[PDB]
Amino acid sequence: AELTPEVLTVPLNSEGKTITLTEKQYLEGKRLFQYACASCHVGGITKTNPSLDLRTETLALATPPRDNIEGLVDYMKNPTTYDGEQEIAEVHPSLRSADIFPKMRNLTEKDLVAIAGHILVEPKILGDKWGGGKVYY
Amino acid sequence: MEVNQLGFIATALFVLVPSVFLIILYVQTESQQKSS
Amino acid sequence: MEVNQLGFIATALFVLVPSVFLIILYVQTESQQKSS
Amino acid sequence: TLTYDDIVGTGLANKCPTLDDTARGAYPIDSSQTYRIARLCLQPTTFLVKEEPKNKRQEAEFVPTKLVTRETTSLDQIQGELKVNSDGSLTFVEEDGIDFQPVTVQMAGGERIPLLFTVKNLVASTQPNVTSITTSTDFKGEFNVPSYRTANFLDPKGRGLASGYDSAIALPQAKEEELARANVKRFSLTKGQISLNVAKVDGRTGEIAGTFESEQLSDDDMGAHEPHEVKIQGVFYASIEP
Amino acid sequence: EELVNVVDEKLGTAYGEKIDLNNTNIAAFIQYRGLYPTLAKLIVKNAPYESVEDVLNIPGLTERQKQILRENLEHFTVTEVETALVEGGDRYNNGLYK
Amino acid sequence: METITYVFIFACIIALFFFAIFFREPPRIT
Amino acid sequence: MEPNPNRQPVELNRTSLYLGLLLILVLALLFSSYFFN
Amino acid sequence: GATLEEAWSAIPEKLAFYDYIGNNPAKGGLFRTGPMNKGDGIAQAWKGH
Ligand code: CLA
Ligand code: CLA
Ligand SMILES: CCCCCCCCCCCCCCCC(=O)O[C@H](COC(=O)CCCCCCCCCCCC)CO[C@@H]1O[C@@H](CO)[C@H](O)[C@H](O)[C@@H]1O
Ligand code: HEM
Ligand SMILES: CC1=C(/C=C/C(C)=C/C=C\C(C)=C\C=C/C=C(C)/C=C/C=C(C)/C=C/C2=C(C)CCCC2(C)C)C(C)(C)CCC1
Ligand SMILES: CC1=C(/C=C/C(C)=C/C=C\C(C)=C\C=C/C=C(C)/C=C/C=C(C)/C=C/C2=C(C)CCCC2(C)C)C(C)(C)CCC1
Ligand SMILES: CC1=C(/C=C/C(C)=C/C=C\C(C)=C\C=C/C=C(C)/C=C/C=C(C)/C=C/C2=C(C)CCCC2(C)C)C(C)(C)CCC1
Repeated sequence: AELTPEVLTVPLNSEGKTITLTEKQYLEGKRLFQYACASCHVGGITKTNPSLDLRTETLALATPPRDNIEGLVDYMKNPTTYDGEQEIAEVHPSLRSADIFPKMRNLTEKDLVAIAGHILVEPKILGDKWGGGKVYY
Repeated sequence: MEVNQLGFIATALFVLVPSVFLIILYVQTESQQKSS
Repeated sequence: MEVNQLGFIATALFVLVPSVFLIILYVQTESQQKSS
Repeated sequence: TLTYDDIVGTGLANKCPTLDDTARGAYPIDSSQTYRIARLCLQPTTFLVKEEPKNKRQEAEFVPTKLVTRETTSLDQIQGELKVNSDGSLTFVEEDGIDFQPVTVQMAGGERIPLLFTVKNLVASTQPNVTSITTSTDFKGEFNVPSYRTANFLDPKGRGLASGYDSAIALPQAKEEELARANVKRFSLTKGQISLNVAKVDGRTGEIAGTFESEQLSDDDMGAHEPHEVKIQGVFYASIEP
Repeated sequence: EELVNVVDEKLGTAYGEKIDLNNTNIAAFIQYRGLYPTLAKLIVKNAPYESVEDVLNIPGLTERQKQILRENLEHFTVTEVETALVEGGDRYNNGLYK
Repeated sequence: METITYVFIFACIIALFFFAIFFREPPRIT
Repeated sequence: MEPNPNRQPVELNRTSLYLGLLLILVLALLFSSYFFN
Repeated sequence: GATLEEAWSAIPEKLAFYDYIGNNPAKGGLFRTGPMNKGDGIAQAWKGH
């Protein structure tokens, strides 16, 4: 009714294709996002390094584009700075590096796609409350 | 310290005026026996 | 009028402090009969 | 040979390295060798505040002051290439290191004068025709002294420089001007000028120690008061390597 | 004889409109395709530039990096280094977090 | 000045403690 | 805690008080001026 | 053998001061309520003879 189909529909590829979505996947998104750890990352900011946020625009300006339901996947699989210059894999949860961050082991392409869709979706509803912290709270 | 001017006559008189009342009423009574 | 600052606490207390004494000593005595 | 768990508590880490009396043996400088300094340390002891002389014009004074903040004073871990320019004199250009310890000494009266003991952006040089560092050698050069406080900083009542309430605030219809001193917070930048004479040198180690005297300014306090002059004394160690 | 706030004034130069190579916080560097991460560490490090272009002639810049800068050159500007803005290594961490 | 006013009160009160404890009207068991 | 004999009462009559007051109220009236400088 | 200038610039602060009627105890007033300072003010320095 409010969490509508297309409002739950988001960009897939840097090429335009949209994957829409389900109430099921979205949920795993929430369950995940938090379990995958919001511990630094809670709400829509980034406690280890507050300079970078998860707001839609920020992910677009990233390199490579990281607003794609795809993008975030590469990342979670293998991480890269906002340079896309050096792999940040050792300091960031990543399937490339499971042996460091356990929570990242039980993760799957199914589980990923979800935690992903969660990121591109949350802004659509929460508005700015997504990027900002304290201030907007 | 830039403070109010009546600080003294205010605070002070506030003490000595009512106080003096009680003072009076006591020694006025403790003198019933002519003692005091 | 630029005058001294203690004018009030000076002149004033000068009145009320000794005066209060006499006041006391009177009603302390006029109360020997318990009257007052 | 001493561990942190061995030296912590002594209030020793604030006093830095000595050189035993086997010194006076000059260090063999090349002119064919690059040379750099390893942890140059300035441990201090004597803080003198030039007394804001009264209106009368007869020799302004340099009173002695009492230290307040216990041991948070010394500075070291300073490093920088030690240049060997023509006429065989050495110039040491500091690149970084812990060098801005903020201290607050209590003046003759009750004054709390705070300065930022520092030897930053330091460029010290010595006498010419020197192929060896010894009790003879000495170092003189300039500084760079910002201000006690950074750019941000809110004085009680909210005012500030690169932030902060911006005005009288608490007083709304108050008389704007005359508070300029307080509101607009200017930020100082001034020269220091130390002087380093060696007293104990080891020939092989590259180690060298001695007394130093820095003459700098105090706390600008954004604009508050005109700073007070300060002279600083104490011994200093400073190991040299190639 | 009229003292005045420095940051407030320099906010009146081109510093307030674009990104100041010599002063501006390193944080305003993310707002453009692939600049933040490294290029910035070099942009910010590396002496203060008298000309907006001397950026392009920075020791060791990469054949690609070189490009980027060129590309983004649009948004960079300069003004005297500001003692109050650069001291305290604030440029690396201005005290401004989300 | 005003800080003496503070200290004067503060004090005459400590002495209202004197009298009220040591020259206080005693409890008469009758 | 044995009563001291010398406990004579004190005296200031309905009149003496009028004078005592007339005495002060006056100087007060006189010096006030000089107490203002 | 000194400039009339070196001469007086020779005389010591405190001493000139003593030669200032403003310290001569008599000059006061029975009701002149306070410390010599809210009088001529706070002596900051000697101007010169
Ligand atoms: C201003 C309005 C007002 C009016 C019309 C009255 C009228 C009265 N008061 Mg009274 N009184 C007042 C204000 C007033 N009072 C205030 C502000 C106080 C604070 C102390 C008192 C305290 C007081 C006491 C303890 C007693 C009265 C008594 C009385 C009655 C007897 C007449 C008298 O002399 O009073 C007495 C007081 C005054 C006439 C003036 C008091 C002004 C204060 C107390 C100055 C400092 C104390 C001083 C008066 C000593 C009073 C001790 C005692 C004799 C009252 C009379 C009905 C009774 C009485 O007079 O006979 C037993 C009585 O016992 N009053
Ligand atoms: C500061 C030095 C000083 C000392 C060592 C004494 C010592 C004494 N006074 Mg005393 N007195 C003083 C100053 C002093 N007085 C001043 C400045 C006054 C102006 C009023 C008085 C007025 C006074 C009276 C009327 C009487 C004494 C009495 C006495 C003797 C009994 C103890 C007593 O309670 O006094 C009484 C007074 C005080 C203890 C404090 C008085 C301070 C003034 C009066 C405040 C305003 C009035 C208040 C005290 C009411 C007092 C009424 C009366 C009970 C005294 C004792 C030897 C006699 C006594 O106490 O027993 C009969 C006595 O009758 N005094
Ligand atoms: C010229 C115009 C100017 C206008 C005003 C002029 C009026 C002057 C009148 C004065 C007459 C001469 C001397 C009067 C003396 C007198 O009066 O003496 C006693 C009065 O009490 C008194 O007043 C006793 C004085 C107590 C004053 C209390 C304030 C001073 C100390 C307060 C300290 C507080 C920290 C009364 O008499 C005394 O007491 C009597 C008993 O009632 C005895 O019989 C004796 O006569 C004994 O001498
Ligand atoms: C588990 C779910 C997480 C997801 C989906 C996620 C996602 C991301 C993304 C997309 C970025 C890059 C943002 C951009 O440049 O646009 C990033 C950066 C970063 N993340 Fe996470 N993150 C997660 C968990 C964590 C955790 C648990 C930490 C704690 C260490 C962390 C620390 C960081 C840091 C420090 C950066 C900045 C990288 C740098 O520039 O050095 N992340 N994250
Ligand atoms: C000072 C001050 C002030 C105020 C004031 C006042 C106001 C005071 C007072 C007070 C007063 C002014 C009070 C009053 C009153 C009163 C009275 C005093 C009363 C009464 C009465 C009596 C006492 C008596 C009476 C009678 C008799 C005698 C008997 C019977 C009959 C008849 C009733 C008539 C100010 C603000 C500036 C501030 C500072 C301080
Ligand atoms: C204020 C003023 C002033 C001055 C002042 C004064 C100084 C006051 C006061 C006063 C006083 C300060 C007085 C005093 C005193 C006293 C007394 C008060 C006394 C005593 C005592 C008593 C009361 C008691 C005692 C006792 C008892 C209790 C019993 C027995 C034992 C004995 C002896 C211990 C001036 C200049 C600023 C000016 C303005 C005003
Ligand atoms: C500025 C002036 C002044 C003033 C003064 C005054 C204001 C005073 C006073 C007064 C006072 C200041 C008072 C007081 C007091 C008293 C006392 C202080 C007492 C006491 C008490 C006690 C000590 C107690 C004890 C006890 C008790 C009671 C019980 C419990 C606890 C005990 C046991 C401990 C003078 C003169 C300095 C100088 C000139 C001017």
